Amino acid sequence: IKVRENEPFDVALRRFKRSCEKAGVLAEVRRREFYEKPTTERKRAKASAVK
Amino acid sequence: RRRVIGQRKILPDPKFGSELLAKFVNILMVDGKKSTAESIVYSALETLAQRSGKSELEAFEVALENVRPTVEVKSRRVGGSTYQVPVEVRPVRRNALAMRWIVEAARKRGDKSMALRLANELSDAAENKGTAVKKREDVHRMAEANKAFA
Amino acid sequence: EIDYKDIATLKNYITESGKIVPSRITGTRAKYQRQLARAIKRARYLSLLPYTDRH
Amino acid sequence: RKQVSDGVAHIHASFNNTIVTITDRQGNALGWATAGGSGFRGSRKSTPFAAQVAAERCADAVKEYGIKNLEVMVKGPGPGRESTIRALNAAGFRITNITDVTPIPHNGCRPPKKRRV
RNA sequence: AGGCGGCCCCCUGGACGAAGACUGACGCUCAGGUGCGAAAGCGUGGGGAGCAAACAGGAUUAGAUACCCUGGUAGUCCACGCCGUAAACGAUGUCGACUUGGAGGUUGUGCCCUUGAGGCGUGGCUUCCGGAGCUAACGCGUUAAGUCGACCGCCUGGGGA
RNA sequence: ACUAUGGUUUUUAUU
RNA sequence: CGCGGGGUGGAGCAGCCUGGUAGCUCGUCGGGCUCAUAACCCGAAGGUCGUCGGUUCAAAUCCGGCCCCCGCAACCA
Repeated sequence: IKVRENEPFDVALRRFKRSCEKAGVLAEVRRREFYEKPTTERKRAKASAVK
Repeated sequence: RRRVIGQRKILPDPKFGSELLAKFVNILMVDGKKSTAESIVYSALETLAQRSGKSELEAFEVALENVRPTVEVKSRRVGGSTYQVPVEVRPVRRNALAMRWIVEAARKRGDKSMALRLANELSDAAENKGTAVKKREDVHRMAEANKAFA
Repeated sequence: EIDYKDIATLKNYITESGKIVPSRITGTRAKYQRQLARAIKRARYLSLLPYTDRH
Repeated sequence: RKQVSDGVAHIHASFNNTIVTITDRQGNALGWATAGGSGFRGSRKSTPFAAQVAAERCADAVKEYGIKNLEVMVKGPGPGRESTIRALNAAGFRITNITDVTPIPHNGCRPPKKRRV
């Protein structure tokens, strides 16, 4: 269940800039990626946000 | 686009003592004739006291409270945007709109003698029937019948 | 080669929601992961483990 | 009519709608509402507010039957499955328990997503 | 090749490995001839929940015999038969010797009575980049479109077809 | 991604 | 030659084991609002409760006449 922590939240998270409500989305393809741009986060996987 | 102009303000005028009395050289002023509007400042409020005399602490307590704005409406285009988006107005509008946003009869059949007119508009904003009712009270039902998005 | 009648270690490879821990988070290679999945399907038919988290 | 003051709420949520039924624990219905029958069509019934109007509309069917403290039975994948309950609490109701009772078919019929193109 | 995934049992092919043994050049290539079918079609007999060629009704539009949308038969699966055709596509016919490197998976086999999601030598499977070479250009690059050999089935500008 | 929709314009000096 | 359900702004229909609220709503007419038409949303115009009685200040809600409608040669001797 949800977060297993104290208090009933469970609140929305954003992990990307210019992506949500306005100016989005997916400014990371064709081809981009990029391996260096998020520094150490790209050394573990290429999928993290939806898988 | 990128315009960020500094906001206009008015100072209380020492002849009338308040900021609420300092705008009647602009509210109901026409053709740039500013001293022609000065001709009837604050004596129009003594003429309002000829129709309901209750002193200056009660002179606007319903003649603005009954008519002041509370919501801003219209849509915002984000897909399927065939609805309206109501938002509550900021305190910088608490004394505004109600003496400017309607001229539907004043420019069509006049609005009676000019030196008696602000004493009529401050009495009509406390009578609240016929003219200027629909443009005010429509947003007290629109914001309850079209509120499913924001 | 991996048993389905014992669950005392097999329990490590599944969540409280019944999902199997993904192949690149187990890091155990295919011969283990495929035999662990067979053991989970059998331990579920043998009533030692539940299926999904629905009443 | 006399107040009965007990019951179970049966909630169903889809990608575009939210459905509510109130029953006595004998299994017997006393009121219904949907986010569509709340006076909304198109995707206007998909809103988090149409899920609130459905809760207040089903509460309008039991207002003389006096039910305010109940337990919930939840079906279906739709995001309204919590938006109707967080609103039901703000409408003056007491919630005791929430149980997800969604079934799990062993296939049978092909999933309605199709496409197949 | 097409294709192959609920689970259990009866009958059992294909692939691959280690050591010991055997035949006796039996080795490579291939229209018709002999077998093998995805899906639908089809004779005979069943079955009908879901979905849906056909068929309507309601909408969309200038129009809508189509899209949308509510329904709906055949078809789906199964038993015995017929139908050899598909992007059956990693579009590259089959067999064979050989040429720099860097890396990701699958699986035999001997040994240690083993920090392990082990490991090494050797066999098989299956893959990504890229050097030299090859190409009009994409791209191919040891499972090469390289070096080309031994053969086979096709081809000869387009309209018509 | 962020509303489900909107068809026609004679061959023609000719660069 | 005789019966009882219905009759409520132009149509359809509730109102009725409390006797007064004129109602649900379709159409008609006019505005907000989306790309745009309709949906949506804000509103407007028009009722001799068939038609007269009983009991009454009072009857859509109960009754009785008179009339029309109703599956139907009401009987035509």
